[PDB]
Amino acid sequence: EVQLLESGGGLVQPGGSLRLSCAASGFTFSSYAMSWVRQAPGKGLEWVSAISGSGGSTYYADSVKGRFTISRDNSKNTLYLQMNSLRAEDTAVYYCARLRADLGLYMDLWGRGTLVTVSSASTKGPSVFPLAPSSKSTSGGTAALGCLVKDYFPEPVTVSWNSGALTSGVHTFPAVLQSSGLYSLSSVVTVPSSSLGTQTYICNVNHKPSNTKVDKRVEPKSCDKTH
Amino acid sequence: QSVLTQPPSVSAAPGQKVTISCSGSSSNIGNHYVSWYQQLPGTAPKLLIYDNSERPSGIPDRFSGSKSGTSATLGITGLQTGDEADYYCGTWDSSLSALVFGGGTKLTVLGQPKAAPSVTLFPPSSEELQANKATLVCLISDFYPGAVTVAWKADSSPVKAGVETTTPSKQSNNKYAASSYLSLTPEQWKSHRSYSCQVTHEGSTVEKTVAPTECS
Ligand SMILES: [Cl-]
Ligand SMILES: [Cl-]
Ligand SMILES: [Cl-]
Ligand SMILES: [Cl-]
Ligand SMILES: [Cl-]
Repeated sequence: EVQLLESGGGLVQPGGSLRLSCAASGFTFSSYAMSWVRQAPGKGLEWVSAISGSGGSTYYADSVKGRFTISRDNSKNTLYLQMNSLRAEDTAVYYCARLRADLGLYMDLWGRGTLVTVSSASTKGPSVFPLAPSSKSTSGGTAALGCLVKDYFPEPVTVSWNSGALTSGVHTFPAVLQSSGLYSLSSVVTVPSSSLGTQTYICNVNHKPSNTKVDKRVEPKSCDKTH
Repeated sequence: QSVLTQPPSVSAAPGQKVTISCSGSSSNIGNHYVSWYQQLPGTAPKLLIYDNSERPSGIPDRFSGSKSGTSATLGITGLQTGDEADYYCGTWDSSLSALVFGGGTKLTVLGQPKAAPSVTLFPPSSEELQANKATLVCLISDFYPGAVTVAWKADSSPVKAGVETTTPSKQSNNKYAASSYLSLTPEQWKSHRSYSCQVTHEGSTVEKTVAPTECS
């Protein structure tokens, strides 16, 4: 049956270059126009480029004109996207798609996608900042408190609380890639406000890629009258 | 963001019908054929509808499309949990000379009660300020369906730079959470009277506000 498979995805620095391939199988490749579409993580689809069956005609989104070059080799069933002058905003899953034009224009066959991360970063352990409970939460009932795990590379980090003794009410969020080229995530827990005088709350952050473990005590703020 | 306009979120119980609209202009939907793409969570998009109203092999007739004027509509009857996905409309735009997309619609097949989000907003920690950085952390919890829009305000003016927001994912209790970050310099943090995280969920906006000069 018909298939597309992208490769060449990975890490590249701002200003750098990377080439993606796509291999097609199960059809006459040269009979079809081809398309690249990208998706920044958690965002919408964005068309990048298209190429006629022969190669003699090429098309680009305004955002990539003069930086990206689409091409193909019909003898090797292979589509390429050469990306140059890469920017942080080019960070995305890149999908190859077969472009049909019999009646309307549409993409009837898609690859599985290849992630391209554009960052100047190298291995870096996290900084861990407290998310101290709101002074308006601490008078009674419950309070949210957390840790901000910031400026680390690569993924992942794991987070526990009180060395794994505290698991109820814990939520650790997915990481974002910041404009710095480094990852950040948060972990939050809800605790009894009454406990805040007397129980200690410690996030335990493990970053195996840098062999860094950080234990951060999270306490009520100085300005909080309750404490 | 995207050229075609779609609602961010649509939801209905299993067995119901929904429609997802796509709004454009003469140069896109007005003069050209509309396609629809289904993106199941963690998968590549797939073709659902082409030439306004045609179904590829393997797409059931529960799925239908129509176009009129500068709008298009995807219809889904007999909704089932396997239809839970992001849906994208697409067409050719002769004025941008580009294949264009809507911004995508998250279709939730309702399996639990609707719940308005809780919004917890942390100002920059004294420790981060002393490291010469400033991150506002907006934690958004206990909501369903799993679709929000986050807007940041500096005083009353919108802020678009320095914003990162996670895709909602499930908590232990089976409701959704999501996080948003606004990255400022300490200078920026101290030079406004307040900052707000606004979260739009279904028919509600919940906004929390913090102030550099106030114990949050
Ligand atoms: Cl063929
Ligand atoms: Cl064709
Ligand atoms: Cl678009
Ligand atoms: Cl709230
Ligand atoms: Cl504060």
